[PDB]
Amino acid sequence: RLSQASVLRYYAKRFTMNVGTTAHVLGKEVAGNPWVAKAIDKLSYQETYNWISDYQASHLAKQVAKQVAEKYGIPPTFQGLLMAYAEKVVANYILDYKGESLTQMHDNYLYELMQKMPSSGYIYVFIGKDGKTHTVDMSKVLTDIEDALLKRA
Amino acid sequence: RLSQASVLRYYAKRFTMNVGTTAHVLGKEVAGNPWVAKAIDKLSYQETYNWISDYQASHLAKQVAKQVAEKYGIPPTFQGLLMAYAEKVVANYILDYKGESLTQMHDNYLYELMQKMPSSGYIYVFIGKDGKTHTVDMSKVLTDIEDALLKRA
Amino acid sequence: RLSQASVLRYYAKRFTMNVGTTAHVLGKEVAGNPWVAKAIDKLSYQETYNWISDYQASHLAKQVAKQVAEKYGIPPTFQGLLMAYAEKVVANYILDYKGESLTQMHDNYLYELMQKMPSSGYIYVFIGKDGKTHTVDMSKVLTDIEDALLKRA
Amino acid sequence: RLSQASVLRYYAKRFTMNVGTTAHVLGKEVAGNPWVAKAIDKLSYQETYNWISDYQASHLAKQVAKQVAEKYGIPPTFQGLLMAYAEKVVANYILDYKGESLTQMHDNYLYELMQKMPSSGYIYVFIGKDGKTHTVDMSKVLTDIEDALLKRA
Amino acid sequence: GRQAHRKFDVRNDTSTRWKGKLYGIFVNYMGEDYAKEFVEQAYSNYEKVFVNIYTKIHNQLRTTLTSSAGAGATFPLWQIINEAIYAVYLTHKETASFLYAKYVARGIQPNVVKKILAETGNALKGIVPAVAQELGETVLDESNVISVVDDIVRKNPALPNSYAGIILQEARISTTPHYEGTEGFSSMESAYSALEEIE
Amino acid sequence: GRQAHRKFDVRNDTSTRWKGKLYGIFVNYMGEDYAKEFVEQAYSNYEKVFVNIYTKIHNQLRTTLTSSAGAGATFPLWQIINEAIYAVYLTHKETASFLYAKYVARGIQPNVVKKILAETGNALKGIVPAVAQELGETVLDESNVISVVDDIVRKNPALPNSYAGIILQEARISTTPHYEGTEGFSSMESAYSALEEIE
Amino acid sequence: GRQAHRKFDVRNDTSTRWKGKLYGIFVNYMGEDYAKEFVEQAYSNYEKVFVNIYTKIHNQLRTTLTSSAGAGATFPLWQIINEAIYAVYLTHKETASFLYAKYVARGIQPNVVKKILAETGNALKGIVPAVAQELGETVLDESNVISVVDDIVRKNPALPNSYAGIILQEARISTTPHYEGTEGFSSMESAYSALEEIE
DNA sequence: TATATATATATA
DNA sequence: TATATATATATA
DNA sequence: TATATATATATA
DNA sequence: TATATATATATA
DNA sequence: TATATATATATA
DNA sequence: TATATATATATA
DNA sequence: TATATATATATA
DNA sequence: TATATATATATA
DNA sequence: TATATATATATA
DNA sequence: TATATATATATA
Repeated sequence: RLSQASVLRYYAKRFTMNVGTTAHVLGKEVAGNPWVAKAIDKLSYQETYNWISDYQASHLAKQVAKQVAEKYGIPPTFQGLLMAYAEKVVANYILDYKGESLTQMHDNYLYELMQKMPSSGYIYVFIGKDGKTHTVDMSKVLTDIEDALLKRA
Repeated sequence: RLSQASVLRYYAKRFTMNVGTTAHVLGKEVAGNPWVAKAIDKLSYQETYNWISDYQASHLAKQVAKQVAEKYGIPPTFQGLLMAYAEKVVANYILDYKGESLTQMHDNYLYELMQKMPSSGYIYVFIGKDGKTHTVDMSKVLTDIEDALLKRA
Repeated sequence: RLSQASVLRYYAKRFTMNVGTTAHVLGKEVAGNPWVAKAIDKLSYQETYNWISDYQASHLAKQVAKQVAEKYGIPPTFQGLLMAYAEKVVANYILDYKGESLTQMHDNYLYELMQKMPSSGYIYVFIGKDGKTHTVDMSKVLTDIEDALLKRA
Repeated sequence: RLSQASVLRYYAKRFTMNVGTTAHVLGKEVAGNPWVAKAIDKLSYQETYNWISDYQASHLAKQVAKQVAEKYGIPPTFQGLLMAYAEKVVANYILDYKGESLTQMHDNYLYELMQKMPSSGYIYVFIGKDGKTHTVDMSKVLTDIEDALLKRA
Repeated sequence: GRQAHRKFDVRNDTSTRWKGKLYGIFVNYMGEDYAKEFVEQAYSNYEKVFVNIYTKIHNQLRTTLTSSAGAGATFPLWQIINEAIYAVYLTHKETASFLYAKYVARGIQPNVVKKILAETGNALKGIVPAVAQELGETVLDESNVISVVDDIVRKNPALPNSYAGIILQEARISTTPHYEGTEGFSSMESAYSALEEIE
Repeated sequence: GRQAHRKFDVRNDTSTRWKGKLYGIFVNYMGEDYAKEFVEQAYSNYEKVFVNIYTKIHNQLRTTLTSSAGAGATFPLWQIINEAIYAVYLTHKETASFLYAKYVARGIQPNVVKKILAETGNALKGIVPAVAQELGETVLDESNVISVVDDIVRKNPALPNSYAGIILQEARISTTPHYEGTEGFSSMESAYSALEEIE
Repeated sequence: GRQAHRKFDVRNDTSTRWKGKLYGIFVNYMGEDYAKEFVEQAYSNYEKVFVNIYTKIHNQLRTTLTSSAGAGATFPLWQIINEAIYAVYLTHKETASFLYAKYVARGIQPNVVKKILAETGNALKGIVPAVAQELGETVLDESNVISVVDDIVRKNPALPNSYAGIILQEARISTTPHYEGTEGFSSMESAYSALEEIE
């Protein structure tokens, strides 16, 4: 997860590649002067601003995915593959609308989640903490995630 | 086939006959001095330049012949005799036009490809890889090769 | 087997015959100059490139032959004669298709592996490491090697 | 024994015979140029790599032979003839299995260690450092060396 | 959307990337000479352990995995071939029955797990010499894998984590593919490496 | 276009061209004395094998070939008279029926192949003594060649490649055309050679 | 495919090839004079040992081998005539029964092995004088070879490897085919050598 | 080095 | 054109 | 360097 | 095809 | 460099 | 296999 | 550093 | 798109 | 810095 | 997972 430290950690590591591109084969000579340090500092601050300022959509879709995933008792392993739709949909569909309809994309990624028996590959079986076995279908949980994201938006 | 090494291989073997003609009955005496080595080196480089720079027409005609030959399932043996027209035509006809018309040359080399029964000596029978027997006529495949070469040119 | 050193070993020994053909009866005189050493060096590098780059088919057929040979407990002596088909087939049949069918070639080399009693000369008897005697037929192991090579290709 | 210096000592002496085979009757002329020195250097390094990398089996069999030989108070002279089985067995039997069984080879080399009275030529008598005379049989010590090598492998 | 498609694999230059980045970090730490010397020995162990075992196993199992449960989400299953190497073999820490009972709960049906756990041993026995004699002369199959492989773990209790580590290959004998008579029959990459090296 | 018209044949000086070029190449290889001595023995085998068999067969078959399928493209057929010498005779590696079945696929109609394969044996029997007794006292013809010539190959299996090689002529007895009573009746070139040699 | 058909045999020029190549290698090693002198003595031993024994035996056994198990794969068997010379005769290291038991496992049926091991001794006794008296006045046959030939090896234990080597022929007496009264009756090659030498 | 059809760059 | 020096396009 | 079956790249 | 220059796949 | 038993990597 | 180029395991 | 599905900001 | 520089979401 | 069982936060 | 950077819980 990201918290506090993550922004600083992304900030720190831009310095090397930025001072590389400012002065290409002159590192030792150029980097000595304080001015270039000031400028390259000042530049490497705006890139993190663009990154963090323009990442909220993905984080909020990721946020919405979690509580819906938890309510079915989904184990940790599949939570990431469920996390897929969050930004597979809050990027291609709602912000810019690449030329596709929703249902065909729903079918497409379901063509990536299959079983391959030759079991219910669309309704997995899971074991809970109390030992109560219960099952969930991917189709309905996916329908819930897109319409929930649309209402949230 | 020629690739990379062929140019070097042609370059290497000019040295002996060139140092022979530079100094005729004085090989041991003359070749010792470095200067003559420099000059004969420098000369033997331009001959390969003339050869490779002025050979493209033949290679491209040879190129065009192959795919047309392959599409009829022609076996390897006759491919060379088909390769004949490639430069029999891209030399005498189109570059310089020696005083002949096309049809008579077409007849002439066909007077070199005959059968001699006393079979269809203009339509051979061939066995493919799958065992499917099929036949091709020389007249039409030749017509295809000249008009294809003309359009390519 | 070949590994690392083999390429260098083939490279080294081209130098003598190449400097021989570059300057025919002038070795001591010509080879002194550094330039000719540079050129003959540069030439002898491409020949190994052509050799190693264009040898993979044989090595992979040789690769496929081994595991099939081992699974029948074939002793070392006959492994080479089994190695025969590997490139007897990945050269004449699949790359260029000289004008033969498969079955007749299968019969031909079997006409080189016979017994000559006047025993099962197509089913030899072998003694394993544990003392368990078991037998293998050449016909089926050959059928396995060609269809395995074809699927591998 | 080999230690540190042995690898270098084997490396050094390949140079003469390698520069001989690279340029056959042209030593003084060719060896002057630095390039050939670079190449022949680079080649003579891989041969030692193959030698030392592929010699471990013999050294470990030699290792196992020693402690077993010492426990019977065998004097130095016969230790080499005992060293025989180490690689007489870790080469013909276990790595590649030439077509023999173990017992007959055991009999064969014992047909090389005999006495010839017309004494116990299979049970020699030895004098220790303290003056205590004791005897050992070759048959059992050989049985111990092969089964110990097999378990070690 | 659709910025790119990253791919992760061993790509003939991972060695130099790793060495360079960790040299850049440690050059301040110890000084130039020690830093330059250190990363070689640092990477040699990784090369000897990860590359020679896990890469080969994964490359062997890729085809059958895509055939068996091929999809976008082979992720939950990809860790099984990795787990079977460490916990069951080379440490004997966990019984095969325990792993089968555990990992079903995540939802993968038994047949694939049985096939994978058995198929791993067949390839692994050839690679690591120490496993072979302990396993003995047998052929693993899903019919009897759950019965047979756990027999050893029952007989021998939990081994220490040293055996998974550096003590693995040094004390055991074998032959490189160079020899002339073993199975082996060396791969071709040792030729392209030389061809590159010549210039 | 039309630079020249090269012709390829045995032209009474091939010996010296071959010897000189291969002496020029090997003079650096071994030293002058060994190089000068070596090429003589090197060329003697080629002279004994190629010249005494293949040249005579080709010179015999040229006329009937030009008569039968004379054209510019006798190339696909020229290799048959060369193939029949090695595979069928002198090694018994391939049955005549197999060759007939194989080589038709390239498109040459059967009658010419039958005529050539039979005509080759008639000339070959006179040249090589070892073939004669194995073939026996018979006359080959396209009517019965495919029936008769393959009989021997059926009876005797694939011979080793040594017999095609150097072991060919040394152990068998015959008479040079010099004698007085054999067929022979030596050619005239042995006179022009002397006339040249006298100066 | 079908690049060529290499043949390997002793071809009246192997001497000069060997001498020249090994002179080219050693000229840098020691200097010109020593290198020129050395290869003569180097090759004389090889000529005296390999040529005078193994070549004759192989040339004798070729015909019966092609008759007995003639095929492309006479390779597994070709080493028997070579092995019988060294291990059984001239060193007494291995009993004939042991060799028969060993080499059957490779799959060749007993009758051919019995015929070959017996036929080798008949030819070998004539060539090497030292073998004759030890073998005595007997005729070897597959009926009794396995009974008789191993008798000597039972009586006399494993001889050292010196006897296979240089000590072989020098101390024993015989007559060259030149004499007038022995079996001998010299071959004709000593005439072609002179005829070549005259020019 | 031969056995056939056309090539382009060099020695006379 | 004929003499022979080297390179490409398929099997002897 | 031999004794057998097929290889690919080079000298004629 | 035959002549001989070097490399791979098992034992003389 | 010899006097014996086995080695592995290289020149032919 | 035999020819000779270098390395290991005990005393001449 | 790998083994899979999607991310946004940067070097070419 | 493919090449590799850094950050997030679960186990090797 | 080693000899064993689990940790959480960082470099690749 | 394996590579090595630092902190906690008992004796070498």
